[PDB]
Amino acid sequence: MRTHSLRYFRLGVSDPIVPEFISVGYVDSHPITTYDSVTRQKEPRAPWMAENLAPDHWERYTQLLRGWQQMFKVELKRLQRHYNHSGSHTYQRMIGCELLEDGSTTGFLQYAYDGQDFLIFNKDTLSWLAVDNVAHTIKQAWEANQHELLYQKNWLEEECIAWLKRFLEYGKDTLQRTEPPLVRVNRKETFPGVTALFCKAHGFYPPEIYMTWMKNGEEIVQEIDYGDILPSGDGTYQAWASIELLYSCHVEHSGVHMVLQV
Amino acid sequence: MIQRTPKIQVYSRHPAENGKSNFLNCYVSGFHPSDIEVDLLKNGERIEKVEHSDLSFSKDWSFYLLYYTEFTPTEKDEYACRVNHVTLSQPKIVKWDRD
Amino acid sequence: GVTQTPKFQVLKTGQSMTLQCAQDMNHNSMYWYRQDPGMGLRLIYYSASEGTTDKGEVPNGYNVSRLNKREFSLRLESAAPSQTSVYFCASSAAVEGGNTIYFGEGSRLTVLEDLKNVFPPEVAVFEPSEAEISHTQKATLVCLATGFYPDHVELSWWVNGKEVHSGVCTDPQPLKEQPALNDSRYALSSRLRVSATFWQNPHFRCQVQFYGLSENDEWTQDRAKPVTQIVSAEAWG
Amino acid sequence: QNIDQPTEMTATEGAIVQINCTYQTSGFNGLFWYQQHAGEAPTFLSYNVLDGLEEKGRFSSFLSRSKGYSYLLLKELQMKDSASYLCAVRDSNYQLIWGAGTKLIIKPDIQNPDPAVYQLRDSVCLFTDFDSQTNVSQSKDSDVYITDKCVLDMFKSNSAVAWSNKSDFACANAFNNSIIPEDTFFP
Ligand SMILES: [Cl-]
Repeated sequence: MRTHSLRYFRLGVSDPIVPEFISVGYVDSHPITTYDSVTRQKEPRAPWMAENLAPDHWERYTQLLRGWQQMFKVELKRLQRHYNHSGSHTYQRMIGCELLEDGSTTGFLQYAYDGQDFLIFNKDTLSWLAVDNVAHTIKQAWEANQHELLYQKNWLEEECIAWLKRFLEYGKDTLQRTEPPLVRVNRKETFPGVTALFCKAHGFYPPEIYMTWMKNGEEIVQEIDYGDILPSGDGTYQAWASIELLYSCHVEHSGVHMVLQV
Repeated sequence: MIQRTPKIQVYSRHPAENGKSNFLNCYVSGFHPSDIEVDLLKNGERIEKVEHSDLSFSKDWSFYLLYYTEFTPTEKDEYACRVNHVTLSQPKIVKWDRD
Repeated sequence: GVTQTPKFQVLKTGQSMTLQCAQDMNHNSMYWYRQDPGMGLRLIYYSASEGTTDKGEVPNGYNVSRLNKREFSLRLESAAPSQTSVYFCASSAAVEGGNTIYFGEGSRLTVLEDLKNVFPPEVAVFEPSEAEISHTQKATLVCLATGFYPDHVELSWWVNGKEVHSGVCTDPQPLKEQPALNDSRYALSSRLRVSATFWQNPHFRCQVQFYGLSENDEWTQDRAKPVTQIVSAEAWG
Repeated sequence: QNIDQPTEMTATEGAIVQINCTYQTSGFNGLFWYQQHAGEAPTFLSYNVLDGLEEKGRFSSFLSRSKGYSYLLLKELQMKDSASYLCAVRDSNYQLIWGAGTKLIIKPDIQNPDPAVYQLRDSVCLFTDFDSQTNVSQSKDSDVYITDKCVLDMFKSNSAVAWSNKSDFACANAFNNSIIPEDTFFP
């Protein structure tokens, strides 16, 4: 199995134009759950989530999300008071875990104020890393509750991973599939005497792809331009890499290596 | 407070060929705050049958969205993506490079 | 902490009842539980935060109102004899892991088909045995609270007008005077042991608080209305 | 989903008791221990979510997540420790599942036993000053009432009360359904 991850995001907006609160869950790049302050309901985002979780899951987490929504509103008000900020500001949260290919795990829990790092949980020392003195004030208050830190460590290391394993089974046909890339090299004289080489890949799943340009099989070419890995809209992805010009494009995707000699 | 302007990428689902049915994507990303307006245009006019993903969350606290529509590229048709955000003083029209 | 009312209540089948609960801890989550013999606390309804409530395990026959952040009331629409139980209101800072649950004092509710079997106790004090005094140089007073119904009583010992706890022991549960009957009345005993030198000085009072009927309760029987009352029995040294 | 703890446990004053709690849940988000005195509200004792033993005075709470097991250990047992002990586990959906509870009974250490059946007057029969090993059986006769043994602390002693308004009732025969000490004093 490849590396997989589970994560839950929260967005809180003060004085919005836009919901006051949104929560979205993901398995890798796939949305799995959604909640907002308008619907006040937690709903599946993936048919394999809807098909496999009974209504009591959605009923229970809707109640929790309504409480988390209220807690987010109060916490953003306290942050604004600490910073002496008026107007519309954002509060964000990300919690999740990763199950690596080798069986080892990672877990993370972070907060952001106005889209910047604010508090970073360290589950190995059971402490919060504060970026400034407002975050330090919150860190001191939160660390006073040792039970909650321990609870968060247990959730990140044990509960999150068990949810991830459960969801990966539910979404097996989507998440554990391989759609190999369609790769081509395009050559063109651009500015006189200048040749541009593009290595373009599309139709692949998962989105994680490695592409590079090599010279005489050995050295990586200096000054490679990389294209972002973009969703094609049909569940597959596209990307590219280019160079100015014996050159070859090297592509690695889900245990398969590919060379396109120019 | 740091506001991040959206990255706007317009591209087709498959390699484009004039006359062959395709999908035109507009991927809008790396923006903060979340309020954003996106429209796909055909020769300056808004396309009505336009699908889009829900607002999405990146680990770097910015947001992303995918707007797409079914289309048949032609030599004469000009496609674009029109985006508005608080970081923009006016909507930004990003033309499709025709692949 | 958590304040809930009333401590005791007798209801007739079909009557309405509201249980009040408040907490001054600025807690988001509130709960209503019922405690029944031989089973774990069962959640009736909960309120994860102000502005939301949801069904627990046993919601049928009840409804709740999260009035504000402080208050969460429990309503019995049409009381049934199966709703005879001990009700506990509870609160915690959040429903998530770690957050300590704080319970209210508890509400003992008895639902009856009719109020005709409701009786206050008969209270009698039994003076120490002269054989016990001479054998141990100790003296045990026994107090019996008999024929009460429902089992809504609090027994205490008063020596020279002051409540005592040392040398006192009361049965934790009443016994059934008619074990085979569905509406058996009850009996409770308590003992107060003092030195023989203390019993020989010439007051001891066994006091029983009974929680029965309220002023608003309709009563049409020839016997006195079995209202909430204190029944006591005395002995001098 | 199940939470299992013994119904009742009996130990002696000054000794140690270990109250076990096993849970079978889909997930795990912590385990609570509460103390509940008879006719009182439950009060918090401990919360465990990671592996290990946590000591708080005479009480310790252990947790093994892999074994799905916890124990509440009470040391240097006192009469005031007679109460029900409730364990509760928070499952994967943060639902708190409560155990039926363990009633803990503390047997007092009776230094000078002096078993006797006495007659009191306003009649009542008092079985008292027997050792904690003695058990009091309930009445076979419907119009004869026998209470369970009760411990009072002035010196600590056990006692049970028997009463009736039946003509045939005598203190000599009041506790005939119980196994009483051979040396019981019948004045
Ligand atoms: Cl933010």
